[PDB]
Amino acid sequence: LEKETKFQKERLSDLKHMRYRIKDDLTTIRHSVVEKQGEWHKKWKEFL
Amino acid sequence: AQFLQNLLLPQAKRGSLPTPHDDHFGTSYQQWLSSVETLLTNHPPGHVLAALEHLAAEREAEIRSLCSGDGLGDTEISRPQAPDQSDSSQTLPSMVHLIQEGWRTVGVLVSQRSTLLKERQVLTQRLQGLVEEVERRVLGSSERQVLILGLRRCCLWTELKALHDQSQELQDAAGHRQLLLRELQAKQQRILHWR
Amino acid sequence: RRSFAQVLELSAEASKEAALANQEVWEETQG
Amino acid sequence: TEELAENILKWRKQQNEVSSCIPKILAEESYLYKHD
Amino acid sequence: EILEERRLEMARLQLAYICAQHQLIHLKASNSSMKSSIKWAEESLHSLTSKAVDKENLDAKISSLTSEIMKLEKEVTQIKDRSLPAVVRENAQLLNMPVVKGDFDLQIAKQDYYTARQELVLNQLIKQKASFELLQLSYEIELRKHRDIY
Repeated sequence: LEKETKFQKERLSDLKHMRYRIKDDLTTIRHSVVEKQGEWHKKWKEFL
Repeated sequence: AQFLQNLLLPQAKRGSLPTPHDDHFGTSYQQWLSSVETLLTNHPPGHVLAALEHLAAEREAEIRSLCSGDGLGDTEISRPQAPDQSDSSQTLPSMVHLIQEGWRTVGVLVSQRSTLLKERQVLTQRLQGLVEEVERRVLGSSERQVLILGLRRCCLWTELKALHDQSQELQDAAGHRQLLLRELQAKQQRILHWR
Repeated sequence: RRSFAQVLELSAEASKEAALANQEVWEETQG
Repeated sequence: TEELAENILKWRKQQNEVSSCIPKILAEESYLYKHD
Repeated sequence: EILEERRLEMARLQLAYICAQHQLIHLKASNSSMKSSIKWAEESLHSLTSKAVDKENLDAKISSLTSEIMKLEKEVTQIKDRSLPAVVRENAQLLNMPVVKGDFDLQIAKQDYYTARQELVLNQLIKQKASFELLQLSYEIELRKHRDIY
């Protein structure tokens, strides 16, 4: 029983770690998306 | 109640011309007078009071039945819906989720473009070797000029046909978009008339 | 449940990024 | 749960590498078409 | 900030969609063109072995092919400047109604309920007014009876 308890606490630790790193990936992707859309909007505003 | 409903029938909500219901002021009143004459003649005011108390309790319990709608599960209480509104309650995607499905469609388009790269680069070499075989054969300058002109004509006619096909397809998409937009504006005037 | 929430959100944003990259490259090459 | 985790992250990295590799393919195809 | 971000999200969907379908249009048109080029190169490489064009006929077909190329080129040019980009821009600017139909339908599904329940309240007041009018009319009839017997 104490073995299962240690595996589920390590399990939830890994879950919170993967949540945080996919959140960081979300931030990086959103930053790139914002920069690309700023460039596109400026370029096509000058174009049209 | 029919008399007061004709009094409180909304004139602006009437699609036809407004009907001044003075015939409902008079003839319905006379029929009501006959019914009230029978009611008062056959019956005492005391059990009139008893039955009026009973009907006031009926109206109070009629309101109480709708007040007692909290018998459902008190878990995330939101969306006050119509009584038995289940079939028409389609799971419309939210502000984000519609854009999620749209980005799924554009990602499918991205995969289609990625396959288009491989297809176009593989089939490009067929035309390249075909024009190289045109150059390889023993043909005159005028023959090769006719070959180039016909190659360009066969490019242009079918490219123009494909341009028409894609332009009319996206114009049909815009037409379906406006066919959805007409429902939007009609529902907007419905909400304004509701106000 | 919240994990599915951010999975769908990041899927939308990643397909958005793919669309932006493809649009940028098409404007780079075709003009 | 973690199986779909590496599944989703491999799809996202795969499409990202494809998006980055579209430039060279399009440049090669456009320069092949623009050269007789 | 969240509403501004979501309006920007819709505007970015339009931003991508301004060229997203246009890429597919250009790619499919180019692919149809190069399939037709492949088929014409094949057909003419097969035909020139069997059929030999005379030099006067070579120049006549040069004139005919070129005269059709100018018309095909101007008709293609008509569908690359202000016809395709305006259509795709209209399609992008018409990416609103999936949101607007749901947002209108939720409030309308609530508004039919509002109309029905407010008309129920109105009919409750109407029934109460009817009962009070009946009771007052009975009182007036009793008063008239009292005066007449008096």
